[PDB]
Amino acid sequence: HFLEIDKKNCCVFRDDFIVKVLPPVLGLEFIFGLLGNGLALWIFCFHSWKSSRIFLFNLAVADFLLIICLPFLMDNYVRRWDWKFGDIPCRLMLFMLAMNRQGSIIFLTVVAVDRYFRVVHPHHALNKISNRTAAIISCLLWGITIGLTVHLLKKKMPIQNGGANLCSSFSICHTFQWHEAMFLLEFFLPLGIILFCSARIIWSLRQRQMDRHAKIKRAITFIMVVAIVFVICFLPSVVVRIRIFWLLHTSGTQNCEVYRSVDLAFFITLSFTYMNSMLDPVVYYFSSPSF
Amino acid sequence: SIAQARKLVEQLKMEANIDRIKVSKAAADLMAYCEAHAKEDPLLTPVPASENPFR
Amino acid sequence: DVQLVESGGGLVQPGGSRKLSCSASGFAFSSFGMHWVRQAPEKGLEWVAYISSGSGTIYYADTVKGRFTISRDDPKNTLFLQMTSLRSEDTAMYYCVRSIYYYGSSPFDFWGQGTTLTVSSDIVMTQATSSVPVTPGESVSISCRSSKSLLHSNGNTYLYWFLQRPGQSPQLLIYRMSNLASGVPDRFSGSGSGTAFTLTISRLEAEDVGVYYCMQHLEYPLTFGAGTKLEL
Amino acid sequence: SAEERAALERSKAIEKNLKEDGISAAKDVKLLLLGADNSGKSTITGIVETHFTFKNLHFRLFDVGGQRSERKKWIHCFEDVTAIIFCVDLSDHESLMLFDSICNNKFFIDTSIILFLNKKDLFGEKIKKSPLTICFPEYTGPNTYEDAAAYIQAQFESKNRSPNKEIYCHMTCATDTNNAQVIFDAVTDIIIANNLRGCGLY
Amino acid sequence: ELDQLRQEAEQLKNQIRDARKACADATLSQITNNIDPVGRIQMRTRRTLRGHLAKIYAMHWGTDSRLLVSASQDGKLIIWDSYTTNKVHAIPLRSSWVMTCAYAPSGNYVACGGLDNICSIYNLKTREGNVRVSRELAGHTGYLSCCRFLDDNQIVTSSGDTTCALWDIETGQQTTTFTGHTGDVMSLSLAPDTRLFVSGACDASAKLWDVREGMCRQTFTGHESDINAICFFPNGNAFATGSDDATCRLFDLRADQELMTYSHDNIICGITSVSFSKSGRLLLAGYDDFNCNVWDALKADRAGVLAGHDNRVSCLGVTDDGMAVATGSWDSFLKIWN
Ligand SMILES: CCCCCn1c(=O)[nH]c(=O)c2[nH]c(Cl)nc21
Repeated sequence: HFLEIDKKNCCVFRDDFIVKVLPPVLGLEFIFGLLGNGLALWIFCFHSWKSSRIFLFNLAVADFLLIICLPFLMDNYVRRWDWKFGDIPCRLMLFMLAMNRQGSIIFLTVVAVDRYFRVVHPHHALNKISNRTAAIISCLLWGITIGLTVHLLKKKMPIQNGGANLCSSFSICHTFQWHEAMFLLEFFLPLGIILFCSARIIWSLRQRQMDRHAKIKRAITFIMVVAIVFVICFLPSVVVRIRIFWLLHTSGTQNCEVYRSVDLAFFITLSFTYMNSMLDPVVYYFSSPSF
Repeated sequence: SIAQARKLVEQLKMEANIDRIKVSKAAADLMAYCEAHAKEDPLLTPVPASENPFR
Repeated sequence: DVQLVESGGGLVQPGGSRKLSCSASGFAFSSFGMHWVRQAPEKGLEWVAYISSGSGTIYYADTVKGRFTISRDDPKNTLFLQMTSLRSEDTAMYYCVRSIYYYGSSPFDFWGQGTTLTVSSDIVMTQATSSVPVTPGESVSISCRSSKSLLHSNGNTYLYWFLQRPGQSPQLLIYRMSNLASGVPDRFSGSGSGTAFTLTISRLEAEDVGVYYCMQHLEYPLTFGAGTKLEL
Repeated sequence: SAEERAALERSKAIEKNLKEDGISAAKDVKLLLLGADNSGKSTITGIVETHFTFKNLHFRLFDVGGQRSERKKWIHCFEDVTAIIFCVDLSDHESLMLFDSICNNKFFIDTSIILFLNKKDLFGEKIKKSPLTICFPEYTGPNTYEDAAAYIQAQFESKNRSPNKEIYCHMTCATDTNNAQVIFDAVTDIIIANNLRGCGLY
Repeated sequence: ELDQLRQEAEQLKNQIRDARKACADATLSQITNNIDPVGRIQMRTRRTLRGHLAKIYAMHWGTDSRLLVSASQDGKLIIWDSYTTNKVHAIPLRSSWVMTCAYAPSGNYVACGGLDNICSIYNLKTREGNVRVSRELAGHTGYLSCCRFLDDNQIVTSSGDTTCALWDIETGQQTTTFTGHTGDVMSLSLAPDTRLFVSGACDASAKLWDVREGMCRQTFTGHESDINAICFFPNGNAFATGSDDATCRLFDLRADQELMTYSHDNIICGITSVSFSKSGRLLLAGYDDFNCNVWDALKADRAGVLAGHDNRVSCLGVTDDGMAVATGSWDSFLKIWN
C-alpha cells in the first residue's frame, strides 16, 4: 500500500472495517447533532440581546455548518474512500470541515474565557462590551478560522490511489505537516485555556461559599463538565495522531503494513469530534433550568 | 371635618345644577364632527409617498 | 451681552505673514461655528474661511485656499487666522462672524467689530441696482438674483440679507429669504423664489440707511452681492 | 445641503457626547434604600440621593422615604436598581408588612434585598428588661439576645416567596466601618449572580 | 350634624345618578351601527430615534409638528428633528428621575419634571446658544406627574399630592390651585381652546377643571381602578381616559357620562396613553403589553395593532397635523409610526 504526494512517499489503506464501523457512529452523531442543534438554531432565529449569547450564536452556527456538512462524510465513507464527486467538492468539503471544527473549538474557548471574566472579575469592563463589539470580535474570530486553514483549498486533490480516488489530508508520511500541527495545537492550547478558566471559576465560586445555593451548585457541575466533554471528544484522536508521528519517527518507512490497525482506530475514533458536535447544544440548548 | 364636608356637599350641589343634553345628541355631534373631517387624517386614510414626509 | 472682538491688524509688507485672532465672550463658543469675512476699503464683502464646531470641518475661498489657515482654541474662546504671503489684494477689514446650525437656527446672527489689515463653478450673486435714493415714511425695495436656484429640494431657500450701516459692522436682517432675524424691527420683509429675491422695507425710518448685501448659503464658498446703498 | 450637513455634524457630536456620558455613568451602582421612620437609615424634600465610593465602585443610595404618595405609582422607576437595602430598628419590628409588600412587588421579584438589622446593642440591653414576646406575642423560646435575633432574622427572611431572589441579612451596631465592606461583597455576589444569569447558566 | 351633611351628599349623588341615567336615551353603538368600519388600519415603522440610555418616560410634539422632545431617566431631555432623526439639543436635567415633559406651543420653551417635585422650564432660544433653566417651579408636596403649556408664560401642572396648579413662569408663583381629588392626579390634558382642562386621578375619577374659575365643573367616574392617561377628543366635547383596569372609556362633556368602553378579553395590561387621531375616528391607546391598539372611537372595536417594542410603551403622542404617531418605550427606542 502506497501513495505519492508532493514527491514524498506516503502510505494509505482501505481496510473494510471503516465502512463497517464508522457509518453507524457518524450517523448517530449526525442524528443527535442535527436534531439538537437544529432546534437550537431554530430557537435562536425565530423563537440575540447579549454578548455571551453572540458568542454562543457563533459556536452554534459553526456547529450548524459542520452538521450540514456531515452527509458528505456519510457518502465518502459508504463509498470506502472512493470520492466520486471529484476536485472542487473534495477541496470545498475538506476546508469546510477544517474551518468549522477549529471555529467550534475556538468559540468554545472564547465562551469559557467569557465566563471567566464574568465570574472571577465581575466588574471588569470586558463584561460590558456592546453587542456591536461582540459582532466585530466574532468577525475577527471567523477571520482566524479562515486564515488558519485557507491553505487547504490550495492543496491539490483528489489523488488516484488505485481503483479509487482519494479525498483526504491525513496521509501518513513525513512532511512539513502544517495541518496536522494545527490539529495538535487546537487541542492542547484550547485545552489549557478551557481547563484554566474552569478551575479558576469553580475556585472563585467555592471561595465565596456561594455554592451554598442549589442553582450555583448546578452551575458548578456545568462549568466543570464542559472541559470533561471536550477532553472525551477530542483527546483520543489527537493522541492517536501523536502515536502516528511516534511510529513514523521511530519505526521508519517501507514497512507500512503494521499501521493498519492504528489507522483504523484513528479514523474511527476521529468521529468523536462530531460526537462533540452532537453534544455542544447541551451548553446552550440543553442548558440550565431556563431550558 | 365639618366645614370640609360642607364644602364637599356645596360642590356637589354646584355640579348637580349644571345643564345636560340627551346622549343621542352628543353621540350624533361626535359622529358629525368625525365624518365631516374624515378626509384630512393621514392615519385612517393611506397617504401616498408624494404627500408623506416620513418616506 | 454677547461680544466679539478681534485683534492683529496694522501695516504689513507684501509677501509677509501675520496672525489675526478673534476673541469671544458671553456665549457657548465651543458649540458655535466661526467664519471670517473681509471687506475691501471701498467695496462689498467677500468670504475668507470657515471652521465648524469642534474643528470638524474647514473651508476656504478659492482666492485664499492654502495662503491662509484657520484654527480655533475652544477652551480659550479664541479663533485664529494664520496668514502668509500677503498680496496687494488682501488689504481689507476682517470681521469675525459666529454661526450655529440646527433646524430653526439663524446663522450669521452676530458680527465682530473688525480689524483693518493693510499691505504696502461657485454660485454668483448679483444685484441689479447700486444706489437707491429714498426718504423716510415711504416704502423701499431692494432686489437680488442668483445664477443657480437657491430653493433646495428639502424646501429651504438659503438666501440671506445683511444690513451694514455706515461706520459699523454688518447685522443680520432676513435669513432663508422669508424669516425675520432676532431683534430686528418688523419693518423688513423678505420675498421671492427660485433665482430672484426681494427685500421689502415698509414705513422706512432713517435708522435703516446703509448698504444691503444679499448672500447665499446653498454651497461653499459663500458669495455676497455687490451691495445696494439705500441712501437718505 | 451645506446647511443640513452642519446639523448632521451637530447630531453626531451630541450623540458622541451622550455615549460618553453613558460610559461614565455605567461605572455606578444604584441601590434603593428603605426603612421605617428614624429606623437605622441615618446611622449607616423629594428623593434624597446620597453616594460614596469603595473599591473603585461609585455606589449611589436613594432614600425615597420623602415621597408622600402611593409606592405603586413611582416604585417602577427603581425597576433597574441592583439591590434594595432594607433597614430595621431592632431596638423597637413593625416593618414586616412593608417588607412583605416590597419583597413581592411586581417589579422586584428579581432584585435581591440586603437587610440590615440595626441598633443590635440596644436590642441586647432591652432583652435584659423586656421579653421578645412584647413585640412578638407568638414567640416561643428563651429570652436571650442570640435566639431572639435569630428568630426575627428568620422572621424577616420568611416573607420572601419567590426563589428568584436572595435576602442577605446582616447585623450592625452603628459604631463600625464594616458596613461598606459588607455592602461591597454582597453587591459583588449579586453582580456575579446577574452575570451567570446573563450567560444562560444561572 | 356631620351625618346630615353626609346624608345630603348621598342624596346629591343619587340625584346625579338619576339625572345621568334619564338622559341616556341611546348608546353610542346604537347610533353608530349604521356607520361602516375603518377596516384594517395597518401602520408601519417609518423611523426610530435611537440614543436614549435608559427607559423613556415622556414625549411631546412641537406645534410645528416636526420637533419632538423626549425625556428619559438617563437624565437627558433630547429634542428630535422627526423628519431627519437628527438630534437638535441634549438638555442635561438637574435630576435623572424625570416623569413628564412638554413642548411649548411657540417652540421657545421645554418643560420637565418628576420625583423632584419641581417643574423646570428650559429656555431654548437663549442668546448665548446654550439651553438653560429659566425657572425652577416648586411648591407641590409630591412628584409632578404631567404638565402642559397654555402659552409661553403660564404652565399647568399635575402632581401626586392630589392637586393640579396653574403657574406663571414669569414670576414662579401659582396663579390658581385646583384641589378636590382624593388620590394622586396621575395625568392631565388641556382642551383644544385651552379654556379648560381635565385630569385623571388614582382614585379612578376624572374631573373637568376651569382655569379661570379655579374650581371644578364636572366629575366623571366608571373605571375600577386608577386612571393612567387622559386626552381630549379633538372636537373639544369629549375626552378618552385609560385606566389600569385594562380599559379605555370615552366621556362626553355635555352628556356628563361615559359613552363607550373599549376593552377585549385578551387584555389584562394597563393603559398608558389615550391619544386620538385628528379626525377622532381612531383612539391610539398604548398598553403595558408592549402594543398600541387602535380602537375605532365610534364603532368601539379594534381597528388594528401596532407593535415592535421589547418593553412597555410610555407615550403615544400624535402629531398636530395627524401625519404620524410617536411611541416611546422603556427600551429607549422612540419609534415613529405612520
Ligand atoms: C475529505 C475526506 C477526508 C477524510 C479524512 N478527514 C480529513 O481529512 N479532514 C476532516 O476534517 C475529516 N473528518 C473526517 Cl470524519 N474525516 C476527515
